[PDB]
Amino acid sequence: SNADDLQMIEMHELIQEFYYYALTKTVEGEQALTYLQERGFTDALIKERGIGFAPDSSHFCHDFLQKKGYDIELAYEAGLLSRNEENFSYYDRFRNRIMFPLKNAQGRIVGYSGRTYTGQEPKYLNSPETPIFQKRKLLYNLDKARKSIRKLDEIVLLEGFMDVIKSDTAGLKNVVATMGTQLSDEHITFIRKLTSNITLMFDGDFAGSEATLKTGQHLLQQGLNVFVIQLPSGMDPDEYIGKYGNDAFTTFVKNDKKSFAHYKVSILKDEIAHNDLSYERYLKELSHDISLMKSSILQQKAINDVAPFFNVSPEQLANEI
Ligand SMILES: Nc1nc2c(ncn2[C@@H]2O[C@H](COP(=O)(O)OP(=O)(O)OP(=O)(O)O)[C@@H](O)[C@H]2O)c(=O)[nH]1
Ligand SMILES: [Mn+2]
Ligand SMILES: [Mn+2]
Ligand SMILES: [Mn+2]
Repeated sequence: SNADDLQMIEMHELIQEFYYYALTKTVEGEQALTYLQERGFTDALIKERGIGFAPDSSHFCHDFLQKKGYDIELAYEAGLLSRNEENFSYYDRFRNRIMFPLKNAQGRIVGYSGRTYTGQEPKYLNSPETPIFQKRKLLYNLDKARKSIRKLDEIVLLEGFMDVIKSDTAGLKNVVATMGTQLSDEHITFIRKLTSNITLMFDGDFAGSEATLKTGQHLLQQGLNVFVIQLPSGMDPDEYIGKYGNDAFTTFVKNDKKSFAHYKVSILKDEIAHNDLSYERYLKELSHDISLMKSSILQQKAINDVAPFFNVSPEQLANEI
């Protein structure tokens, strides 16, 4: 019910204050605080994002919510507690982790992502699916980014919410990320209402490129204008910012922004040049990709940029389309 959903949100918003105190003030939180500071988190950014620490006792959240008068079973359904199935007893889901609030599209805290700071697995532990937290719907930072997305008529999608935090602080505000999932049909429906222009800047590795191709292809087929920023090999946005600084980052993101078709063919360049079967198949694929582009201006530019990869004229490529 809506009443239950609101109670679950309250639980999240109240415990956030306790996690924040635990991180910034308590002895147990000192190592986690140092870890964040070494990753460039200022006191101000930690406060701004409401970042906290979940102690390792296994009953910190449980006892707090109990004292405040919340139903324990509801706290379990809200994803803040786990249940011992042999015992039927409850305990903290999040233990010894740095706690990043996950806000919904209206800016209410509806879940947490808890990162290890001691090399434990999983690296990140999220809230489970709950009535208020759904990974196929939530986009990290969307409530904060919405204004600039509309103003700039573009959304930028990163892999990691940490990348979003760093990018935002660096000056790139129109950024969001999923919570470790493939961009959903629901996400795309949400995004389309804000803008038709989406730029993908995933990590600079094989998995990142593969995800760029898959996600970009689907966005294109869904009728969006797709762009790609290619980070240096082995780097994600947080890592680029750390190495080159804010100004270099916001300049970089403004420089080599390629239409999806141009990015795709550049990835496939060597296979096309050596494998005649792939040559034929990718010429047809790229022809189809270009045909899907809603922008007449960018469609014509893509034709000019893609044609040389096949050693054909822009006129010949246009004919194929
Ligand atoms: N559920 C879950 N999601 C994860 C896990 N590890 C990574 N992810 C998700 O995948 C995204 C990208 O993975 P990474 O490239 O390792 O993210 P990252 O921002 O570089 O992580 P760090 O900089 O090391 O803090 C993360 O932001 C998470 O949303 C995990 O262990 N469990
Ligand atoms: Mn990766
Ligand atoms: Mn990364
Ligand atoms: Mn990273």
